This record gives sequence, C-alpha cells and structure tokens, in this order.
Amino acid sequence: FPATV
Amino acid sequence: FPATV
Amino acid sequence: GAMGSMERASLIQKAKLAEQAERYEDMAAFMKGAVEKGEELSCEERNLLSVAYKNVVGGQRAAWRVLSSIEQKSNEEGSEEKGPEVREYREKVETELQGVCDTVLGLLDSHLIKEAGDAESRVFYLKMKGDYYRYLAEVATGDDKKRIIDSARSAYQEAMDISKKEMPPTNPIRLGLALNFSVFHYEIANSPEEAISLAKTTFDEAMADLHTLSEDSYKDSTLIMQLLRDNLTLWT
Amino acid sequence: GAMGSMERASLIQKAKLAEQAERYEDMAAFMKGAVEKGEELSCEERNLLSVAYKNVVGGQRAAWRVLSSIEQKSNEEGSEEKGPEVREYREKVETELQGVCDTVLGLLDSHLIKEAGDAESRVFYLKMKGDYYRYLAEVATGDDKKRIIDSARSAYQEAMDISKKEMPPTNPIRLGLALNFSVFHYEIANSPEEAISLAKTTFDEAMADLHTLSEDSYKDSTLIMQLLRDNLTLWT
Ligand SMILES: COC[C@H]1CC[C@@H]2/C1=C\[C@]1(C)C(=C(C(C)C)[C@@H]3CCO[C@@H]31)[C@@H](O[C@H]1O[C@@H]3COC(C)(C)O[C@H]3[C@H](O)[C@H]1O)[C@H](O)[C@@H]2C
Ligand SMILES: COC[C@H]1CC[C@@H]2/C1=C\[C@]1(C)C(=C(C(C)C)[C@@H]3CCO[C@@H]31)[C@@H](O[C@H]1O[C@@H]3COC(C)(C)O[C@H]3[C@H](O)[C@H]1O)[C@H](O)[C@@H]2C
Repeated sequence: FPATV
Repeated sequence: FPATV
Repeated sequence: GAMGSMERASLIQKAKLAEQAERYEDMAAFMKGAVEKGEELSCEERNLLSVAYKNVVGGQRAAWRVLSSIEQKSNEEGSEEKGPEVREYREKVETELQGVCDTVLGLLDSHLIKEAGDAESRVFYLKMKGDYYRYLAEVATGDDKKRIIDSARSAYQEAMDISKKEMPPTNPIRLGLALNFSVFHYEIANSPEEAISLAKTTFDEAMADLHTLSEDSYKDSTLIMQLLRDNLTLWT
Repeated sequence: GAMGSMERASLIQKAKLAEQAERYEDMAAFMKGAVEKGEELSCEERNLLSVAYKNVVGGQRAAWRVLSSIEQKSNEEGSEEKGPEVREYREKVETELQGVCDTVLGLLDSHLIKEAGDAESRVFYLKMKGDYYRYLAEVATGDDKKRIIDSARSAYQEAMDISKKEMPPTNPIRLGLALNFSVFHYEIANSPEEAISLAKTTFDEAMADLHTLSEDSYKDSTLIMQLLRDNLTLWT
C-alpha cells in the first residue's frame, strides 16, 4: 500500500 | 521483564 | 457524552497519557470529549485529535483488509463453501469502521470546520474530511459509492485550493494533504496519472522552497517529501 | 450473552478469523461465547481461549505499567503537582484489566475447571487461573492483596502437582506452567531463590527427556526451554 499521513 | 507464556 | 463531566484540560491531559500508553481508542474518546466542549482547538490539540482517530481507523482498516482477502479467496473457483461467517465478521468490522468515520465526520461538521478560519486549521480539518470519506470509499459498494468518492474529492479539493493560496509549498499540512490526495487519485478515483502528477509537482515545488526554512522546519518538510518520493517510486 | 444466538462452531471459526486480523478483543469475546455453550473445549479451542485473553490483558498490563511509572514520577520530590488525572486514568485502565481477569476467572470457575479431568486440560486451566490471579496481584494494594497472591500460588501449585504426576518433563504445558510459576516467585512472592531453583530444575529435567521426542515435539519443548534459560540469565 502507498504512504499516507 | 521476564518471559512468560 | 460520557466525557461531559470532565474538564476540557483534563481530557487533553488524558489524551496525551493515552497516547503514551498506546491506548488510541481512549485517546480518541478523550479528544472527542474535548471537541464537544465547543471551543476551537489549538494546533497541538488538532494533532492529538488526528493521531487518535488515524490509529483507531488504521487498525480497523488493516483488519478489514485481512478479512476481505479471506472472503475473496473463499469465492474463488474450487474453494470449499465455509458458510456466512467470513462475510458476517468482515461486515462487523466494516460497520464498526464506518461508525468511527461517521463520528469523525460528525465532529468536523459540528462544528470544527465552520469555525476554522485560519488556513492551518481549515486545511487540516478539510484534509481529515477527505481522509475519512476516503476510508468510507475503501469499503463502499452500493448506490452511494460515487457520492462518497465525490465527497472525499470535494473536501480534498477545497483543502488544496486554500493550501495553495495561503501556505508555502513546504508547509507540512500542505504536503501531507497533497500526499493523501495523490493516493486518493491512485487508489480510489482510478486516476494514476493525476496521482503521479500531483506527487511530482508537490515534491518539486517543495524542493525549491526548502532554502527559506530553519533546520527544524527543514526536517519536518523533508520527512513528508520522502513519502511523496516513496510513492512515486512505487508507481513508476 | 450477546453471543448466545451464534452457533458454537461459528464462534470458533470467527475466533480464528479475529486472530488472523489481530482483533484480540473480538477473539476473546467469541471464545467466551464458545465457553458459555457449556461443552468442554478441545485442545485447539483451549489454545484459542488462552491466546485471546493473554493478548487482551497483555496490552492492558503494558498500558498500566506506562501509567504507573508516570504516576510514580509525579510523586517524587520536586515534581510539579499535575492534579488527579494520572491517578484517575491509571485507575480506569486498572479497573478494566481487573474486569478482564475476573471474566476469565469466572469462565474457569463456571465451569471449565470442574469438568476438566484429563491432565492436559486440567493443568492448562489451572495455569490460566494462576496467571490471571497473578495479573490481579500485579495491581493489588489493599486488604485483599495477600489473598490474591495466595490464590495465584494455590492454583499454580495444584497445576504443578498434577503436571509432575501425569505429564512428561518436556510437555509444553508443564514447561510453560513452570516458567510462569517461577516468574510468580520472582516478581510477586519475593522469592527469587525459589524462582531460580524452579527454572533450573525444570530446564534440566526437560533436557534429560528430549531424547524420547520426535523432531516436531522437540521443537515445541526446546522453545519454552529457551525462555527458562533466558530468565535464568536475567536472574544470575
Ligand atoms: C490532518 O492531517 C494531519 C497530518 C498532515 C501532515 C502532518 C499530520 C499529522 C501529524 C500530527 C504530524 C506528523 C509529522 C510527524 C509528519 C505525523 C503525520 C501522522 O500524524 C502526525 C504533524 O507534526 C506535528 O505533530 C507530530 C506528532 O507526532 C510527533 C512524532 C510527536 O511529531 C510531531 C511533530 O513534531 C509536529 O510538528 C505534522 O505537522 C502535520 C500536521
Ligand atoms: C495456559 O497456558 C498456555 C501456554 C502453556 C504453554 C503453551 C501455551 C500457549 C500457546 C497456545 C502455545 C504456544 C507455543 C507457541 C509455545 C504459545 C505460548 C503463548 O500462547 C501460545 C501452545 O502451542 C500450541 O498452540 C500454538 C498457537 O500459536 C502458534 C504459533 C500457532 O503455535 C501453536 C503450537 O503449534 C501449538 O502446539 C503450547 O502447546 C502450550 C499450551
């Protein structure tokens, strides 16, 4: 999964 | 802390 | 609410204690109590609110993905019928996740967003609104799915417009908003080109503004910049 | 109970799903539902029950220790008075932990232990009974503290007596029971010499019985044997 903040 | 199972 | 009898300052103190104890459900309940006191939130308080619910929903999302994967495999050819239990339990976790998203969206709508006038608060809350509609979209399948996606898009877009007018390119809220809106494009909206374009343009404009910053601000901005680069490396 | 309308087999299936999803509170609630169906538990089912509640109470214990440490520091000389909040929140977590221990002890008393006749079930349940009284003892401070400690000791001792009569020295339940009773001696009963003696004698008698085992049984026994050695290395 891609990075989120 | 010591090990428990 | 069960927090209605506790002082606002005590709720904030206990939210920090719960964070230290990795008790994120408690953390979130304390911060909801604080929001329901009706006063605006300071910068530090906004960060406690977002961290609390990000961790709660993050765990629910991880669990939902495990269960959804099991469910999908059980619906492949040659899989032995195992009854309704996998679907039921995935539904149970999904409903609890949706309830948390609705709670957060409720707090933002009553009345955090409407009283947020400074860019750093308004963009922060609208990013959260996009995030929690995005989590609802991740599990949505019915008549309402396109409207959920467009609600996420709309919130992210208003946050984007404000952030570009009112914040420098290296502002960490602006950067994190762009990171997440880029992931929305890739994973939710079936728009990988838009996701890549947004991540690259955001990274490059931030690069060019790093020279204005102190060392401490530099550390904060480059942290999220590396996440943009990580995603671009995953996607290209 | 809220699980009274769900089939026993479905509760067991969902406990396994929750384990896969790292949803240990759910896991524990499903297994309590299964216990309350009134039938004895198989070996695999006993293991699901113990894993579920071990993880739930393990998290509560970790959080309690964080909060207790903060509380202690706030009561040192020169510490600024911060009000009742640290004590209140430590008390909140403590009460929730005590509630989980009481729930497990209730299941063992109604009616798991009384129907457990085979050594592998009776020793297993009496080890759990010692474990959950030990967790109650970790937070106990009042008139009842010595009785809680002796309840832990009594349960562990009955489990020890049965395990020595009915199980080989390498049996994993016997080994884990000895590991934990040794920690009870060191950390709860202020008896470090007894803790060291028990850990060493257990390890040595297991060493001498390894030759009787298959490779798979050898793996299981040596795993817990290494925990005995780890503790002996910590203590000497
Ligand atoms: C609504 O969206 C919130 C996002 C947008 C990007 C990011 C956000 C959140 C937090 C609060 C922040 C950061 C930093 C570390 C990138 C994390 C990203 C995940 O959640 C936290 C904000 O950082 C702040 O709070 C952090 C709390 O955790 C510590 C580690 C104490 O580090 C703290 C930082 O020192 C502090 O500047 C960061 O400024 C902004 C607001
Ligand atoms: C009441 O006390 C329960 C303790 C006593 C020692 C240990 C106990 C528990 C579990 C169930 C067992 C083990 C093994 C790995 C040492 C762990 C110790 C912590 O909890 C689990 C039991 O192991 C069983 O279940 C495990 C579940 O986790 C997997 C990894 C699938 O590995 C499984 C093993 O393959 C299986 O033999 C082990 O036999 C005994 C019963």
